[PDB]
Amino acid sequence: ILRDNIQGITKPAIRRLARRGGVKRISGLIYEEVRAVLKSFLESVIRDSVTYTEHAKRKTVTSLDVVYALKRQGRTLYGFGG
Amino acid sequence: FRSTRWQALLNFNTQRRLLLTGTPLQNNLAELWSLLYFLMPQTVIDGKKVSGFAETKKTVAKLHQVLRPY
Amino acid sequence: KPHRYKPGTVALREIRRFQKSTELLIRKLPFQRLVREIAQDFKTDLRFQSSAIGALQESVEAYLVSLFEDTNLAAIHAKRVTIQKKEIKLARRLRGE
DNA sequence: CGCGGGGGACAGCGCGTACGTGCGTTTAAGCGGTGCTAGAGCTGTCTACGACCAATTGAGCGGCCTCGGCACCGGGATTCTCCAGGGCGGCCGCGGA
DNA sequence: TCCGCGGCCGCCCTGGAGAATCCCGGTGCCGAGGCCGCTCAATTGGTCGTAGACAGCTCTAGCACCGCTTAAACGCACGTACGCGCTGTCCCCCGCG
Repeated sequence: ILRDNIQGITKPAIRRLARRGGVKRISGLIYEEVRAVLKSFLESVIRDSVTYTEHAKRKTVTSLDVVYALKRQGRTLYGFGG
Repeated sequence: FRSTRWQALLNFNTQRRLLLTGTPLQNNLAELWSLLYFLMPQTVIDGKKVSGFAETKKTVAKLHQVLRPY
Repeated sequence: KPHRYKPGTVALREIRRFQKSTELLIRKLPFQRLVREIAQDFKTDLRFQSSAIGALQESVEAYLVSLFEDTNLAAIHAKRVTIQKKEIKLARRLRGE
């Protein structure tokens, strides 16, 4: 729950995700590098989310909070709380 | 009552039901009513009218005097 | 002899299935463990509701699927079909990330 | 997590030609000038043209509950593909006169 | 030198086979949208203002050309060397338990 859960996105999970990109073979070192990329993106989103949460005088983080966090990325298409 | 199979097996396209158990509990009329609904669903959920309000010998005699046909 | 399909044979009907079906493909509880373990560092003992978790996984899944499609395009551009580290880094760099 | 293996990633070397670099000689722009006139622009103006709350108002919603649709196998040749014999691309070699 | 023939025999085509197809129904289930309350700001009216183009001077530089002076382009001829073709190698993750 709070210790070494980065393996939640597992190697078979990464292989299945790469199946959706249209690839036949996934190399061994692909899994951990895409894990690091996902970690970086998730950290970048959640930093903005938690900073907004602190600004809003709120203790809980809502879905619309991360919606605004991703809003300044610059696309903002459909989704919950759009 | 809150069990998943309570609602899973109560709506089968079957014309006859059979239930086997070792021994039903003497007290806690909740599961007795649950089994009564299991055999076929007609009995009202209000099991407190027959008993459970008001003595132990009379209560168990009335309990045995209402489940005799089945 | 066993009906051993050649590599790349089942993939046809498999992509026929999962292109139409639209369910999830990642274990939920490990993912919520991950989002917790990354949240406590930013803010401990967060009282997570039932929401604000599926949106994150859906967003990251869409982003990584787009990245994987771009990586496959780069691999085909590289006169090959398989994925590799260089394909991923080139796709990420050309995406502005 | 484990193994067979086979299509696919990755490299070595010849082709040769496809740009690349060094010869002359241009076609059209940069600069000096110009004489104008043609578009860009704020000032008296004054008016029309937008905003907001009284009497009404309608209109879409707040909440439930029926029911014609969701989910997918009994039910299944064909599609999708994979793998073993047959005639063959013939290929080819070798030897009497 | 003919060519009879025999062998390496192994490969696309054909027949057999493995799993799925996406509807016909069964059974079970599933929350949209109209309907008793409602409400509430919208819609005209009157007042307030105000500023923003209609003229009108204005002003200022665009521009098309007249007339010199080069600047990289362009073709060609040879260099060469590296993508590509062709081929060989190995490899390690896909399919399956």
